[PDB]
Amino acid sequence: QVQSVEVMRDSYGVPHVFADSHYGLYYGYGYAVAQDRLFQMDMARRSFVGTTAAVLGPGEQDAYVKYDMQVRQNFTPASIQRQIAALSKDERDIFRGYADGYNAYLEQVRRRPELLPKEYVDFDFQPEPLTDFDVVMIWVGSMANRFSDTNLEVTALAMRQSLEKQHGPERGRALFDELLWINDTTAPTTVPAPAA
Amino acid sequence: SNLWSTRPERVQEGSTVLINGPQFGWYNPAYTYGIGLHGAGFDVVGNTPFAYPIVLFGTNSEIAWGATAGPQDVVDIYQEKLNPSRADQYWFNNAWRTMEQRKERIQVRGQADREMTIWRTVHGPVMQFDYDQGAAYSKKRSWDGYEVQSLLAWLNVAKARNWTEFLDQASKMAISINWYYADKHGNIGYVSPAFLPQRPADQDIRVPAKGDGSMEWLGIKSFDAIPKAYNPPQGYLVNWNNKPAPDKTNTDTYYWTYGDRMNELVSQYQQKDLFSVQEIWEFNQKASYSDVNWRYFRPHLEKLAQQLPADDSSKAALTMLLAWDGMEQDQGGQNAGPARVLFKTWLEEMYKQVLMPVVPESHRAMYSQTGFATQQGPNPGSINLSMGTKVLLRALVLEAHPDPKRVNVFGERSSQEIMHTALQNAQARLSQEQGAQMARWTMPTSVHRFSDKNFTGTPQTMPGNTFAFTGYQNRGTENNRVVFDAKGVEFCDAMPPGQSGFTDRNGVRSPHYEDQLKLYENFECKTMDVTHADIRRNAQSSTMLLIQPQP
Ligand SMILES: [Ca+2]
Repeated sequence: QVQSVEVMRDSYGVPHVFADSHYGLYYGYGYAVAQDRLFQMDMARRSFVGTTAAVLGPGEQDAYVKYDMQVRQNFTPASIQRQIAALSKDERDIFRGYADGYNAYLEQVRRRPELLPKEYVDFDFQPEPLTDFDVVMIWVGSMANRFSDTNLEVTALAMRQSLEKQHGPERGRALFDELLWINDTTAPTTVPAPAA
Repeated sequence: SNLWSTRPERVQEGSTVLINGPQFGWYNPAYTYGIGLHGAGFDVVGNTPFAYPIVLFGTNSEIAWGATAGPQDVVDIYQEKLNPSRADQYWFNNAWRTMEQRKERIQVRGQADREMTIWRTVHGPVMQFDYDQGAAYSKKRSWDGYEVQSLLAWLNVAKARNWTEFLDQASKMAISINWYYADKHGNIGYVSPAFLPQRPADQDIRVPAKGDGSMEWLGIKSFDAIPKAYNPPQGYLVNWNNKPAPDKTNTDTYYWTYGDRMNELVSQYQQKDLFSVQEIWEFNQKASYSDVNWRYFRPHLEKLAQQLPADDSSKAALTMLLAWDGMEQDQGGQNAGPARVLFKTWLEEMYKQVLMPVVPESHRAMYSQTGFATQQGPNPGSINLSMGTKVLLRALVLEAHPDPKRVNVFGERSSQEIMHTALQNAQARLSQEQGAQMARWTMPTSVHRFSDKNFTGTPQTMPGNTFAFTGYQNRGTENNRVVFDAKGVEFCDAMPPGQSGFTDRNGVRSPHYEDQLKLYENFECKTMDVTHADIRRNAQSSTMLLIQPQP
């Protein structure tokens, strides 16, 4: 298995990758991302894996170390580990090619210090290579871990409890149904045509 | 996040238009990365957040797709009694069950490593411990164990050529997410795929279920429970963070009412019979500035003004407000109109004697916030309507249609009695500090901002590296448009500021660092090359890489 990938830049600087395999298509893709957003992606990955405090912090008031643990609560590393491994070679190549491609340019900045982003010197730390685990983590961390893990159940219950001690338990839940409603008014708007 | 897609029935130039506006908030460098993947079966073009392997917003000359937030309850929390003796042992069924434990190592720069322990029950990880109440709250996800399956299923919409293949890939999705469909033939669709749990009828969706094993899910709903809207009689589909389907309930986190921001986009379809692609692209400008909650209080404020004695009832305020459109036009910093200042302060006075006494003080702020943007930070992104504005709106419905079992927030008062007082209180509030001259009523205009860090608080760049607007626009973090014509397809986006967050160590920036900030401000589009001939012809810089993928 030997091939070639070409990364093309348009008038606005967006890459167009041409390859014959899954590995190559994301090797070039991961490669171009390292050129445009080396520090952002490093800090994105560290945010969703929970290694922010490792480079900066803690603080001001132990905020970094307080999130690194907090993110560890919201993801079980063993579950994702076996999930990735079960994938077929072709499906595994998307994450491997991406990680290997991102590191391809990342080892140029280790050899050519002139290509190092200003952020690394100002923050006084080194760029770290990316793994296929880290690639998946960026999604489930800012994809289904930000827009799909959203929950306000505990604070909704704490509302009932506070109301039930000042108005409850007869009129404590009646005001609770007005503030938070199980089902919406039926008057609201829906994107899917409601029998109309 | 706002998407609106139309079909040739409604557009003059007979084309399937699909405009999507993802709302994540505005950050520097760009939240989004634009790419084209061509080869190995893949032929896609567009942009995606966090430079995902998946292209979230793109077209492939066969199907244009988009995405907004998923409004479905896939996460239930369970409360369990902890043994007063052994705090590390909960209760499932039918006796005390030992809690699982995994310990984690956190590296800290300059300081020694800190060690934590994460608790997990039969349901999931324990998010909160309450020792004195003797209860721990655990988090159960419906999509747990189906993360990578969701990535690939989302990723393979690129391969999809028709509508029926799109659901074949949407079915595999376990997370809650709104998917939108458009193709070259004039067909538009909408899917909201999620692993929906069959939950017991005893469960109150607002609050946690019981962890004593009495209240447990019965499994996963069949795929017919997922909201599916394909080709509608109206000739358009439009979503702005609202209900997924008529026959749907409110998520523990998402509560809607008849006052919804999507009315600011829908209303424009009812304006004309047939519009051009430029006009549908111009639907955004009328939505970026228009006030979200003004549409619903206007008839209440108008009804008062006309029925009021024009003799001396302070009608001078009501006559300067009703002519005002939701738009927030400003002037070199200061707002041109007194109306938005008075509407803001009126809403706060409506909270002061409406949702102040009834709502507990702890989360009182959750209900008594106004919502819309001010020059002073911070700005989330989507204005929308606060919980207090919503409770006030459906209480008006409750007064109009009394339910004897149900309790009203107005109570001993009419809706207009409080409104009248709140308007006078707002006038007295502006008259007390403000110049006190309706002819000078001004609040400083909202300023659009690009954070030097992601939503988590983690810095993407050196502190201070930010961008500002005039100028605030309530739109997407990025704006893409897809047009289909007998000729072909056209991808039209303009993700600001640029596609390069690279700063040369000296200090100079990449030429494409902000080459997309002036056109986003002006609602202009940048053309993305889609057909190979265009990519071949229009590419300025080409670099070739030689590799061999071996174990
Ligand atoms: Ca829930």
